[PDB]
Amino acid sequence: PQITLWKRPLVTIKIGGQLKEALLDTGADDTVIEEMSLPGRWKPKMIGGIGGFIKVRQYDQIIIEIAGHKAIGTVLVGPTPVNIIGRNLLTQIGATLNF
Amino acid sequence: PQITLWKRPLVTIKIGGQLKEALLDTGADDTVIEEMSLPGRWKPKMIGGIGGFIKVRQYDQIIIEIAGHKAIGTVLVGPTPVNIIGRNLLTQIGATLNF
Ligand SMILES: CC(C)CN(C[C@@H](O)[C@H](Cc1ccccc1)NC(=O)O[C@H]1[C@H]2CO[C@H]3OC[C@@H]1[C@H]3C2)S(=O)(=O)c1ccc(B(O)O)cc1
Ligand SMILES: [Cl-]
Ligand SMILES: [Cl-]
Ligand SMILES: [Cl-]
Ligand SMILES: [Cl-]
Ligand code: NA
Repeated sequence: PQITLWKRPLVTIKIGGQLKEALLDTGADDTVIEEMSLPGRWKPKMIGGIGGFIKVRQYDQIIIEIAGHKAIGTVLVGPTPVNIIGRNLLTQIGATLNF
Repeated sequence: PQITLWKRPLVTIKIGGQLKEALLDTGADDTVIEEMSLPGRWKPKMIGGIGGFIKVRQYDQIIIEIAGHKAIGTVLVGPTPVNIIGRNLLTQIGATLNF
C-alpha cells in the first residue's frame, strides 16, 4: 500500500495469536509494545523518548505480522502510551518514505 | 526521493532563518523542535510520548523548508531530545509510507 499521513498510520498487527493496533513509526528505531506475555527470555533496555526514559523488556526473534506482512524480530515490551512499529520491523516489511 | 529505513530518516530543514537536522517522523502528529525563538504569538501546550509529558510553545503559521520543500503549519518548541517533523508538515510535502 501507499499510506498518506492525513491520519495516524495505524495498522493491525498480530503477535501471540492476538490482534492489536499499532502505529507505523519512522521516528522509532525499535518496536515498542504495551505490556503482554511473550515466550522465552528477555534482556533489559532503557529507552528514551520525548518525556524521558522507560525500562522495557527486550524479546528477540518474535513472530509478528504487520498489516498482513510476516516479520520475525525484536520486540520491546513496556509502559509505552501507544504500540509503535519501528524501523527494525518496517525494514522487514519493505517500507520506505516517499515524496 | 525514496528514503529507505535502514538508518534514521534525517533531513536538513530551514526554520526561523536557521538550519537544523530533523527526523521525518510518521509517529508524530505534530512537528516538535528544540528550543529556539520564532516570531509571532504562541500558546502553551503539554505533549506526551515515551517517558511522559513536556511543556512546549505552540506557534501557528510557521514556514519551514524540509529537504528543499516549503510548507507552512504549526511548530511546537520545547525540550525535545530530537527535532521531529510530524504529520502536520509531512502531508504538505506529499510524503507517503510505501510497502
Ligand atoms: C511515541 C510516539 C507515539 C510519539 N512520538 C514520536 C516518535 O516517533 C518518537 C520520536 C522521538 C525520537 C527520539 C527521541 C524522542 C522522540 N520516537 C520515540 O520515542 O522513539 C524512541 C524509542 C524507539 O526506539 C528508539 O528510537 C528512538 C527512541 C528509542 C526508544 S513523540 O515524539 O513522543 C511525540 C508525541 C507527541 C507529539 B504531538 O502531540 O504532536 C509529537 C511527537
Ligand atoms: Cl529486529
Ligand atoms: Cl541511524
Ligand atoms: Cl498545522
Ligand atoms: Cl495527498
Ligand atoms: Na504565528
